[PDB]
Amino acid sequence: PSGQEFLVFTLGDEEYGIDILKVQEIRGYDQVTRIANTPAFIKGVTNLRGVIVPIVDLRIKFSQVDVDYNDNTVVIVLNLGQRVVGIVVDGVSDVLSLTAEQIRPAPEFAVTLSTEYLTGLGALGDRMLILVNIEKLLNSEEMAL
Amino acid sequence: GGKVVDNVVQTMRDISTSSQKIADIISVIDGIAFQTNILALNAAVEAARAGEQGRGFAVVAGEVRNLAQRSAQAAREIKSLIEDSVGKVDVGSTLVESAGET
Amino acid sequence: GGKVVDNVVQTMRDISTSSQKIADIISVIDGIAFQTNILALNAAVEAARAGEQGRGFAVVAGEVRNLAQRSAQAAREIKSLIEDSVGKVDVGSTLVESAGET
Amino acid sequence: GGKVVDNVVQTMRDISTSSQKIADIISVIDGIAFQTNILALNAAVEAARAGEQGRGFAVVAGEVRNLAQRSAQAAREIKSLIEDSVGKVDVGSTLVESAGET
Amino acid sequence: GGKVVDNVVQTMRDISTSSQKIADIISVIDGIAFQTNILALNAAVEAARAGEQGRGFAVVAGEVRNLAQRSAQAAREIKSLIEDSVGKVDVGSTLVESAGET
Amino acid sequence: GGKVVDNVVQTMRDISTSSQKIADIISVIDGIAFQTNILALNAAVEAARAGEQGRGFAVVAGEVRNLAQRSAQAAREIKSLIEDSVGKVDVGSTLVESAGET
Amino acid sequence: GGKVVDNVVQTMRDISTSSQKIADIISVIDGIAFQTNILALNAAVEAARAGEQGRGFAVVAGEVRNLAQRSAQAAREIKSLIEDSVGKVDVGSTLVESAGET
Repeated sequence: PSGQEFLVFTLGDEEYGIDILKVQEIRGYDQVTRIANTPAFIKGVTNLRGVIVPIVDLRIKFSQVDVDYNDNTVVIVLNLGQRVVGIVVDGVSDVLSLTAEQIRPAPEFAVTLSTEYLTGLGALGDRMLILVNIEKLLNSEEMAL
Repeated sequence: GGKVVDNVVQTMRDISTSSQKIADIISVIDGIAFQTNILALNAAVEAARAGEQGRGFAVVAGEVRNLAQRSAQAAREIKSLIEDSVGKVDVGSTLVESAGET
Repeated sequence: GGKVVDNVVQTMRDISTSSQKIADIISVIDGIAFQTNILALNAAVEAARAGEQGRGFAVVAGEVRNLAQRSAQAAREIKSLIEDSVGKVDVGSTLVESAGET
Repeated sequence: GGKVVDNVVQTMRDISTSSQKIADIISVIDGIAFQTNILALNAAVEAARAGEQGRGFAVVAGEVRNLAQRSAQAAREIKSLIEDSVGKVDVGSTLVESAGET
Repeated sequence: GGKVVDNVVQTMRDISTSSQKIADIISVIDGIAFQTNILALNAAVEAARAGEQGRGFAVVAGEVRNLAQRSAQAAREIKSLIEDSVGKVDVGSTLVESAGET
Repeated sequence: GGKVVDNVVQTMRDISTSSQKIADIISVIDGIAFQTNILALNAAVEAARAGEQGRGFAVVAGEVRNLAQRSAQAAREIKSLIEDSVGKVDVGSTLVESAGET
Repeated sequence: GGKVVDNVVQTMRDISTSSQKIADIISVIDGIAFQTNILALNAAVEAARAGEQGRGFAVVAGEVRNLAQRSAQAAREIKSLIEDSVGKVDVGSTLVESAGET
């Protein structure tokens, strides 16, 4: 198949990647505007140049113990259709182009977790980056309840 | 001369103060290099969107990234020389204090 | 003790030498900032050549130029501060040598 | 002794005349900067004429227009320095003349 | 009369610092000429790329290359005049030093 | 004989100054290497747009960059040799003065 | 005088041998510059055989030849400076032998 290009980032002292096309902007994390009785995944909203953007907690979703504004310093702004949303992350690394041959199966034993959500591990120089299907994850997880 | 020893100690305090000021400016430059590196990564993402037309711009972004890393290395060399300079100020202060003793 | 004082004069030369080494790296920062400005100019040219797909490239070109200008201004300030610091070190050694003539 | 004072006055005249020679070259640079500015305006018309093939050239013309402004500004800062410098020669000449009659 | 001679030495330092400040701006002019040469090449490359529609770009590229070379030549003549000027200052300083032993 | 010792010291200053004149040309080589990096970037940008018809251009752009870095590193060794040579001249000048005062 | 004079002669010999090492590196640089000029000319021949997409690259390749030519001239300017510097050492050696017996 044709090569696939990923934006590579850190969460919980581990390395992850998502689709380059879906990324709008990468910005520094700053304080989130909060609304009461909201599901744990949603931090709140913030204003980017006159536009209100939802901010979501990737740390809680992947069961990582990192602290809100202390250990996470970057927001990656993602657009799916008419929805714009920022994922909270430690930092951003590089843009990486991967062939399908260098994508290894995810180690996880849960069925749709290790297929539909986790695309696999990108192998570069015997180092692994976790490839995440952000489109499937946001569409499924936010609309489950 | 006791006042000469005190005056040299005051001069040591001034160049210790200067060393922190030199450190403060290069620390800001170290931050500007960090901003430059993130901006180069944003440029690489922006280049990918424009495909064949962005390929030259991606080379330029790569060079900006090399310069940001080189600036950070240059900042570390200055920071290392400040660390050596700080040790020399304490050695000079110890020596001039010793020269007031004997 | 005069030889202890001679060690302080020698220590001032070590600090002066360390300051010269920092100044050479500041010239490297000025060169990197100047080179970064040429990269910003390339980004501006590529933004125009990419046209309708180059509007994001234009934002990068302005921001990279602003960071290069800020870095160049900081490099100029730190060079002046190093020159003032070298002057203080020479004045400090001159005072110690002057106090040796009495 | 008068002979040294007279010789130093000749040196002040040589420093002033050497400074005048630099000022004439600065006038040529001010002219070259003006020519560069007009050439950039001519280039903008050629870029406008060549339309979508002129887009990259228009960025080059704009930066050339900026370099002309920088060259002229730098030449004027040198003129200000020359005006102070030959005024310092008037002060120095008066001090040397005063040293002769004191 | 010592005090007036000390005032001449202060004035000579002020002139020397001013001359070095003119030389500092001449480095900016040389850097601008280097930038103009980069722009001239970029205009020539665009002229080569645009062929028949590059003809107006090509004449500007040739003329601006001549202007850059005139500016660089003028900057070199000023560098030589600065070299002569600091030599003229050195002779004046030498006369004061000679006077101190007379 | 004192005046022959003075003449050797003056000759040593000319040798040091002549060594510094080599250092000025080495600074020009560093600038040419920096300009060569811009040319390598320009070659890379044309190659990037040309793609599979620009593979030779892309190889040449890398090899020109390798030649520039190799040339720049050779200049760093020359600068180090000039620094060693200048220090040797100051030692030689100091030794002939010591012979004068023995 | 004695042993100190021999040390001055040895220091001049060390400077001369160091000058020969600089001359070897400069000779290597002139060879690299010639090879670069030929390589750029060969690349220009490939660009000539690449039709209308070689036109911008050919202008850049010509500039690489101009930089190689300027580098060779600058390296040869250094070769003359080495010849002048060694001749100044021969004058110094002649004076040192005269000083040795005076």
